[PDB]
Amino acid sequence: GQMRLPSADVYRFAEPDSEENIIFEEGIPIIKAGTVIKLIERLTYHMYADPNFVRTFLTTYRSFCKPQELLSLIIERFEIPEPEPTEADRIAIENGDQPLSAELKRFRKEYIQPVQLRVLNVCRHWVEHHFYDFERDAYLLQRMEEFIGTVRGKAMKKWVESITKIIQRKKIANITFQSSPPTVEWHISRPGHIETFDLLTLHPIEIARQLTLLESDLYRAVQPSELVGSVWTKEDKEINSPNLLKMIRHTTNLTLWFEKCIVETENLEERVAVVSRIIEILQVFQELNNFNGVLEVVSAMNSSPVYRLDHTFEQIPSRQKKILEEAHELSEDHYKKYLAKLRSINPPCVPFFGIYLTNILKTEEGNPEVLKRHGKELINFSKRRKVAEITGEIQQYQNQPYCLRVESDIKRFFENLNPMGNSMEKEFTDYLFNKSLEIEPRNPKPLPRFPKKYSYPLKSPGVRPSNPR
Amino acid sequence: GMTEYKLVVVGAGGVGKSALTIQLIQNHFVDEYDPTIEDSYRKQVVIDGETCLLDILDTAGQEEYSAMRDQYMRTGEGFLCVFAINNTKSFEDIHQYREQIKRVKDSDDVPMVLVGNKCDLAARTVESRQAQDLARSYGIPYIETSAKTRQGVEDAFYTLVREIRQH
Amino acid sequence: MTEYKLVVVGAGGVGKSALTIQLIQNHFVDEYDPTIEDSYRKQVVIDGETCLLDILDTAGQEEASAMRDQYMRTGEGFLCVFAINNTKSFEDIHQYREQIKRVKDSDDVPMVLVGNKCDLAARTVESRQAQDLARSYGIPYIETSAKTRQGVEDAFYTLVREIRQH
Ligand SMILES: Cc1cc(Cn2c(N3CCNCC3)nc3c(C4=CCNCC4)cc(Cl)cc32)cc(C)c1F
Ligand SMILES: Nc1nc2c(ncn2[C@@H]2O[C@H](COP(=O)(O)OP(=O)(O)NP(=O)(O)O)[C@@H](O)[C@H]2O)c(=O)[nH]1
Ligand SMILES: [Cl-]
Ligand SMILES: [Cl-]
Ligand SMILES: [Cl-]
Ligand SMILES: [Mg+2]
Repeated sequence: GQMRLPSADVYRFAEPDSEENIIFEEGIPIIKAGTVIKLIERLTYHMYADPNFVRTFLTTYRSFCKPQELLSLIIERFEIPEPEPTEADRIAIENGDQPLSAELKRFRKEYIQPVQLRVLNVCRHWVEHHFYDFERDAYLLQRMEEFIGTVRGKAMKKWVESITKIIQRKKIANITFQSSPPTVEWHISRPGHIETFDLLTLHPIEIARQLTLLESDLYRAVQPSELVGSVWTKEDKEINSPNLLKMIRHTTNLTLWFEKCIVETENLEERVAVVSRIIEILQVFQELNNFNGVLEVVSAMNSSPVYRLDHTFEQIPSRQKKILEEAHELSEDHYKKYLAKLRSINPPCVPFFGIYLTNILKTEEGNPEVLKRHGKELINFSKRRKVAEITGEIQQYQNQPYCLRVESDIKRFFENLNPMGNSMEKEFTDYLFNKSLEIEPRNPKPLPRFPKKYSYPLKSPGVRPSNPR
Repeated sequence: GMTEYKLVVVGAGGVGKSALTIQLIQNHFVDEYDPTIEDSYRKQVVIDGETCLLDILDTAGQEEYSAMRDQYMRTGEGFLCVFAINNTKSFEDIHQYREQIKRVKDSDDVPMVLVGNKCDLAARTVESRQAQDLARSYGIPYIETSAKTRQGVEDAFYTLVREIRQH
Repeated sequence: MTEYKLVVVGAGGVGKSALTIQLIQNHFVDEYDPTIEDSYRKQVVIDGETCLLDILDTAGQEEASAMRDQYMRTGEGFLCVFAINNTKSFEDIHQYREQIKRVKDSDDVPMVLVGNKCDLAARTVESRQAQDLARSYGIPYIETSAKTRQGVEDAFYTLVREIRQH
């Protein structure tokens, strides 16, 4: 038979499952809804481990349970009472013999030790991957340190001593490759001559590589804490989502910089060379699976100031029109081809974050926090699982690093790029559109001519890499 | 066969804009949603006895990607310009949204509706008369909607489709 | 995209976690933090086919030895890891092999034998001894270093091929 359990009066996690406290989806069960007690029971279940559930729970629990209360509940879960001697044990003791204690030994081996270890696994994941709870609440950290540091008994000792050290490390807190990265490529601007760096003077290969390293780093820095609760849309977004916002603002600045480079090049022939260079950078972005970069370019070419430059469009080579068209087709039909491409490529890649943001926000807005069943309010856990599926996908693409060498000066150039200067957004984008109207006026106004502004060769070095010995 | 209308929702973030399309497209009668599901934004409807397909683009959550607005807006034939009735800033944003739509579409007469959205029980700060006056100054309809009861939701989208049909 | 459930098993301290984190993050973990149970995901193209690896990183410490059936039921293929400078970890391999076969009620479970820490000069398990055992199991033997990356992709992706061919 199954093991007997402590009385539900002395140990709350032994209450029987019922539809008043847990609901499963239609080979381990998947939870649709439950009380917090039942969620924590299944989070630390004696029959099986569920590391995905641990991640999902630790990512999303703050929408239904405070950190201080979670810690109290898992400490309660940990403190399991042992059963009393059975009749056979009693009779052995009465005869001066050692009892077999079979039921006690089984309960220790098959209930207490697995549940306790899985509680410790929750603690370990909490500290390793969700340490912000403890950064933001020093007293919570004190409680965790004290709980872990006072667990007695040899079965848990290795993990208790380990978790103590992990915590201490996290308080005061390297890549290997299968290959050498390719050689940094240079064009008109030479190493160390940052004053000459510009769209046409840096090598287009190296523009795309250095922007990809930058955008990859920005992508990799975004934590789930910046996403759950839709906090990047709320009034405190600068406090709660700074890495996400830095990432988006980089993308916005690069798109605006592309538009600015285009419309401030008043000479038609020179502007054609600018656009062609931008589409070459897009080509390298595609080769690098930098989908953020792809869309930065697409967004610039589809913007109101650029889209209307029909005279510039007429001179772009067919092969480059096709490249831009294929890139734009990734976004069509609600990103249908993008989603399929992302799921087919070999990472490293830089996903476009915007889709994740919309899906997280709509999942949180479109599903209720609780389900009402039999007069009880149950936590709607399926909603949290859906959010954690998205944050899990994000994290999966954050693991793989690019095998590309940083060029510190080119990196700094793109880090400090500021196309809008001191202008506000509306004034700056009106300026771009008025510049578009100036360089290619609306029909029937005649097309003016403009003098060249670049004194250096406009010919691209192309986007196929070179390799000296 | 049937006509498909490409509708785009625009408006300030952080104030419940997404409830409009969610409530429309939803299993109207079960409060649940998976936005990742292919065609969670497509809906076949009958408007004035004529069956059509609505394809709704709502990029709620991406508002900080401000240089992508043109890219997104260019896909649309008609626009819902949404503000929250308890957020005056979102109401004041409407003028620039409209100007940006006119620019992307290169037209002074783009089918659009103004939508005032009640996203919570916090105090209203934009009175219906203010929003009616704004809509009238633009020559477009005004619809108020509830983010909780689905009231006004069908009216907002159907009114927009009528604006497209009568353009 | 096919999904593959891989499980990494073996004695405590042989490098199951370091191998996994090297595969996932291209980073070598110097610390010895005993695992309870960790899981990772990795999208990767293998033999031209994109798949999604779910990797379960298990506990080697003997205090967890009663909790294995649950993960062996879910796993599709198993990396059986020992350390080439630890003879006892090699002797522990057959206990994992037999338990997996029992739980899955199968003589034909996808597996790879992995001899880890091959960056260390002071070997105590000879390649021939491990290779003999692998042949007796019908499975490949791959020596690895989570420190240098030697053999790491080969070990995991060979296991994927075994599952694919099963
Ligand atoms: C200076 C300039 C401007 C563009 C702008 N551009 C254009 N038009 C149409 C109007 N005539 C002007 C070029 N159409 C598109 C398209 C699509 C066309 C068809 N399939 C859907 C997407 C996509 C993008 Cl990202 C940019 C586009 C394009 C290039 C190459 C260019 F140099
Ligand atoms: N030199 C060298 N050291 C290694 C290698 N793999 C792991 N180590 C070291 O061996 C120790 C144990 O590694 P670890 O990955 O934690 O082993 P484990 O098998 O996961 N342990 P557990 O079963 O307790 O979870 C660590 O100090 C780690 O740095 C390797 O290939 N070479
Ligand atoms: Cl109707
Ligand atoms: Cl207000
Ligand atoms: Cl992962
Ligand atoms: Mg380990």
